[PDB]
Amino acid sequence: PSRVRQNFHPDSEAAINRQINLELYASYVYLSMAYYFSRDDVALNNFSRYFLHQSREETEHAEKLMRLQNQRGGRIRLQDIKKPEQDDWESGLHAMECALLLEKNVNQSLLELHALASDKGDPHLCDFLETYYLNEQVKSIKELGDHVHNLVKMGAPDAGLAEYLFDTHTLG
Amino acid sequence: PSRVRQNFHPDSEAAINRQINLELYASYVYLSMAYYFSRDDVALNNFSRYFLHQSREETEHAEKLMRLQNQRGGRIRLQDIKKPEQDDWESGLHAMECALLLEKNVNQSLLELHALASDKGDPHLCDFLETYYLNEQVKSIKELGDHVHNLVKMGAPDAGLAEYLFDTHTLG
Amino acid sequence: PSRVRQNFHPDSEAAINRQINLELYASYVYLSMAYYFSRDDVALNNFSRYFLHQSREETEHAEKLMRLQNQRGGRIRLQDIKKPEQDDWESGLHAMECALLLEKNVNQSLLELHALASDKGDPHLCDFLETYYLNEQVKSIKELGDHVHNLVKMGAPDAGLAEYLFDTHTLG
Amino acid sequence: PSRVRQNFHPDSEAAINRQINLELYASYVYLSMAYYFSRDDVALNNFSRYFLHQSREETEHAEKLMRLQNQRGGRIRLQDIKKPEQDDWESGLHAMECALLLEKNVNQSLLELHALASDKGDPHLCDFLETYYLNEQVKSIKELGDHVHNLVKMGAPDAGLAEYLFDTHTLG
Ligand SMILES: [Cl-]
Ligand SMILES: [Cl-]
Ligand SMILES: [Cl-]
Ligand SMILES: [Cl-]
Ligand SMILES: [Cl-]
Ligand SMILES: [Cl-]
Ligand SMILES: [Cl-]
Ligand SMILES: [Cl-]
Ligand SMILES: [Cl-]
Ligand SMILES: [Cl-]
Ligand SMILES: [Cl-]
Ligand SMILES: [Cl-]
Ligand SMILES: [Cl-]
Ligand SMILES: [Cl-]
Ligand SMILES: [Cl-]
Ligand SMILES: [Cl-]
Ligand SMILES: [Cl-]
Ligand SMILES: [Cl-]
Ligand SMILES: [Cl-]
Ligand SMILES: [Cl-]
Ligand SMILES: [Cl-]
Ligand SMILES: [Cl-]
Ligand SMILES: [Cl-]
Ligand SMILES: [Cl-]
Ligand SMILES: [Fe+2]
Ligand SMILES: [Fe+2]
Ligand SMILES: [Fe+2]
Ligand SMILES: [Fe+2]
Ligand SMILES: [Fe+2]
Ligand SMILES: [Fe+2]
Ligand SMILES: [Fe+2]
Ligand SMILES: [Fe+2]
Ligand SMILES: [Fe+2]
Ligand SMILES: [Fe+2]
Ligand SMILES: [Fe+2]
Ligand SMILES: [Fe+2]
Ligand SMILES: [Fe+2]
Ligand SMILES: [Fe+2]
Ligand SMILES: [Fe+2]
Ligand SMILES: [Fe+2]
Ligand SMILES: [Fe+2]
Ligand SMILES: [Fe+2]
Ligand SMILES: [Fe+2]
Ligand SMILES: [Fe+2]
Ligand SMILES: [Fe+2]
Ligand SMILES: [Fe+2]
Ligand SMILES: [Fe+2]
Ligand SMILES: [Fe+2]
Ligand SMILES: [Fe+2]
Ligand SMILES: [Fe+2]
Ligand SMILES: [Fe+2]
Ligand SMILES: [Fe+2]
Ligand SMILES: [Mg+2]
Ligand SMILES: [Mg+2]
Ligand SMILES: [Mg+2]
Ligand SMILES: [Mg+2]
Ligand SMILES: [Mg+2]
Ligand SMILES: [Mg+2]
Ligand SMILES: [Mg+2]
Ligand SMILES: [Mg+2]
Ligand SMILES: [Mg+2]
Ligand SMILES: [Mg+2]
Ligand SMILES: [Mg+2]
Ligand SMILES: [Mg+2]
Repeated sequence: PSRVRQNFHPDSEAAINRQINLELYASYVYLSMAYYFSRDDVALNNFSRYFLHQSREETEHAEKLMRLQNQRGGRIRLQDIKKPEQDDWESGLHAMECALLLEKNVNQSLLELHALASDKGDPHLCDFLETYYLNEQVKSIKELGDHVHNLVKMGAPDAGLAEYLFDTHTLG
Repeated sequence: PSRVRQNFHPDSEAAINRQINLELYASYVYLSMAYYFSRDDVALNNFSRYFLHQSREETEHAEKLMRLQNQRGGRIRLQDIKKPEQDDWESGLHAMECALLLEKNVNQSLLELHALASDKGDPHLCDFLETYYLNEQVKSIKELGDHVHNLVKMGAPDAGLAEYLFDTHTLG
Repeated sequence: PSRVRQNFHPDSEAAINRQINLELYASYVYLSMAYYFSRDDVALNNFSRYFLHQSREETEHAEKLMRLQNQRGGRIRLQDIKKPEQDDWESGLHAMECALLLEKNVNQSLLELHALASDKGDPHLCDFLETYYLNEQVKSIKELGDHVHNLVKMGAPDAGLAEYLFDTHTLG
Repeated sequence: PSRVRQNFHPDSEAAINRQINLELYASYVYLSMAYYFSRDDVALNNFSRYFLHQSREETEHAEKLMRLQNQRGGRIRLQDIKKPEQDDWESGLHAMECALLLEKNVNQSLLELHALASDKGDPHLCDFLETYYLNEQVKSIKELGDHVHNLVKMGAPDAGLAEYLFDTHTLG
C-alpha cells in the first residue's frame, strides 16, 4: 500500500471515488442550467449567474475529495461525467426545483458515506464530511427551498412578472 | 488613383459608401426612438437613454467606415439620410422589435460587404469588418432579443407595470 | 427559429456542440493529470499546479463556445464527458507528451470547424475561432513542445533529478 | 472530584496523560534531528530548520492536551521523556523515513484515544481530537511521504547532489 495509508478502508476509498463523480455531475447540471438562463428566449441573467456560481462550487467539492483521496493514500479513479437529464430547464422555478432535488440526492450520498466511514472506524473521514460537506448541503438545500417558496408564491412560471422580479431583486 | 490606393476594388469603395449611409440611417432611427420615449405621454427615461446611446454608437460605426475609405484612398460619397419609418414608435416593446429588425438588416448588409471583400481578395477589408462590425452586430442582436423576450413575457405593452418595471430594472 | 438567428448553419451549430464536449474532455484530462502529480509517490507540486491551470483554461474554452451558441441563437446540447484514457500518468514527461497530443487533436478539431464555417460563409464564426482559439492552440502546443524537449534532454523520466529540477525551475 | 468535571471518564484522563508524554517524546525526536542536520559533517540547514519547526509544533500539541486536561478537571501526570532512538540520524532521507514512522505511530495512538472517547460517550473529547489532531496528522504524514518519495527518486542518500538540492529547493 501507499507509505502514507493508515486506517483507510478500501470501501471508503471506492465510496470517495463515487462521490467525486457525483460532485462533478452536480457541477455539470448547474453549468447546463447557467447557460439555459442566458438563452435569448429566457434571458434571466441573475439566474444564470446564480447557477454558474453553484457549478463552480460543485467543482470545488469534487476537488476537495480528490485531495482527500491523495492525502489518505487512496487512488483517484475517474469515470464518465454523465450529461444532465435536460438541456431545456423550462423555467426559473423548474430549475430551482431540480436543483433542490439534486442537492437532496447529493446529501443522501454524503450521509451514506458518513455511515460507511463510521462503520469503518474512520473518524478523520467522518470529520472531513461534517466539516466541509454536511452543513454546506443543509445551507444549500435551505436556500433552494427559500427560493422555490418565493417563486411559487409569486406565481412563477406563468405569472409574467414573477421570474423577472425574482431575478432582479433576490438573485441580483 | 490616390497615391495610397492598393488592392482596393471600386466595387468595395462603392459598397463602403452605401454602408456609411446605412449606419447613419440606423443612427437616425435610434435618435427618433430616444426622443419618442421622452414624450410626456410615454416618459420611459431609461428606454430614452438606451436608444440615445445606440444612436451615438451607430454614428461611431459610420465614422469608422468614413475613416476606412480615407485610409484606403477611396472617396467618401454621402447621400441623403432617409427619415425613419415612424415618429410614433407605439411602445417600448415595439421599438425593441423594430431595433432588432434594423440590426438584422444592417448585419445582412455587412455580411454582403464581407462576401464582396472576399470575392475581391481584400483581406484588410475582411479583417476590418470582422474586427469592428460582425461581432458587435451579433452582440447587439442578442441583447435586443433578450430585451424583446423579457418584455413579451412581462406582458408588454398592455400590462400596465411591464414597460415601467423593465425601464427601471433592466435599462436603469 | 430563434429571433436572433442569422447566417448560422445547423451544421455549424452541431459542430459547436461537439467542440464544447471536446473542450470539457480536455479540461477533465488536465484535472486528472493535476491530481496525479499530487500523489504521495509522485509529489511534483508545480506539475500539479501547471495542469490544474490548464484544466481551468479548457473549461473557459468550453464556456466561450457555450456563450457563442447562445449569442448566435443555437441550442446547447451537452453530452457525457468521457473519462481520461489513464488515471496513472506515469511521469512528468509522459503527461507532457499526452498533453501535447491532446492539444494537437483539439487543434485539428478547431481547424475542421473553421473549414466548415468557411464553407458555410460564416465570417463571424471564422473570426471567433481565429480570435480566441487558433493562436491559443499554437501557443499551447509550442509551450508543451518546449517542455517535452527540456524534459527529454534532462533525462526524464529515469534520471532521478530531471523531473524534480524541471518542476522547481521551469514550472515554479 | 473537580467542581468542573463532567462526563470525563478516568480512563480518558489517563489516556490523555499518555498522549501528552508521546507528543513531548515526538518533540524531542525532532529536536534531536534538527541538531543532527547542523553538524559540521552534515550541514543541511533547511533540514535542520524543518525538523526544529516540527519539534516546536509537537510541544504545541502536548500543551493543548495539557490545557484540555485542566479544562475538563483531570489532573496532569507527567512522566520521563525518553531519549530518541538515535543521535546520529544517518541522512536526510533516513530522518524523513523515521519521522514518517513516528507520525504514523502518534496517529495510531490518537485513533485509539478517539475510539476510547467514543466508547465512553465523550463527544467533547472526540471533537477535540478531530478538530486539532487527526487532520493535522494526516497532513503531516502526507507531507513526509511526499518528501520521502522525492528524496528516494533523486537518489538520496548516496547521490551526492540529492540531499543538497532537496534542502535548497524544497525545504528552503
Ligand atoms: Cl489502511
Ligand atoms: Cl466510466
Ligand atoms: Cl459511467
Ligand atoms: Cl470512528
Ligand atoms: Cl428566497
Ligand atoms: Cl411553497
Ligand atoms: Cl487599387
Ligand atoms: Cl441622395
Ligand atoms: Cl437618396
Ligand atoms: Cl482575401
Ligand atoms: Cl433583457
Ligand atoms: Cl419570447
Ligand atoms: Cl440562420
Ligand atoms: Cl452522451
Ligand atoms: Cl457520449
Ligand atoms: Cl465567410
Ligand atoms: Cl520549457
Ligand atoms: Cl527533443
Ligand atoms: Cl466525570
Ligand atoms: Cl516516569
Ligand atoms: Cl517512564
Ligand atoms: Cl459520543
Ligand atoms: Cl516533497
Ligand atoms: Cl517512492
Ligand atoms: Fe452555493
Ligand atoms: Fe460561493
Ligand atoms: Fe456538492
Ligand atoms: Fe446516457
Ligand atoms: Fe450541492
Ligand atoms: Fe462524531
Ligand atoms: Fe467537528
Ligand atoms: Fe452549496
Ligand atoms: Fe449598443
Ligand atoms: Fe456603448
Ligand atoms: Fe451599426
Ligand atoms: Fe421619403
Ligand atoms: Fe446597430
Ligand atoms: Fe450595437
Ligand atoms: Fe424594484
Ligand atoms: Fe495554457
Ligand atoms: Fe492562463
Ligand atoms: Fe481548449
Ligand atoms: Fe468508456
Ligand atoms: Fe488546450
Ligand atoms: Fe492553452
Ligand atoms: Fe536551483
Ligand atoms: Fe508540521
Ligand atoms: Fe507550523
Ligand atoms: Fe503531535
Ligand atoms: Fe532508556
Ligand atoms: Fe507529529
Ligand atoms: Fe504536523
Ligand atoms: Mg519504505
Ligand atoms: Mg454515481
Ligand atoms: Mg450572463
Ligand atoms: Mg507621385
Ligand atoms: Mg442604402
Ligand atoms: Mg431623458
Ligand atoms: Mg416576433
Ligand atoms: Mg467528440
Ligand atoms: Mg498542490
Ligand atoms: Mg462547592
Ligand atoms: Mg507512551
Ligand atoms: Mg541552522
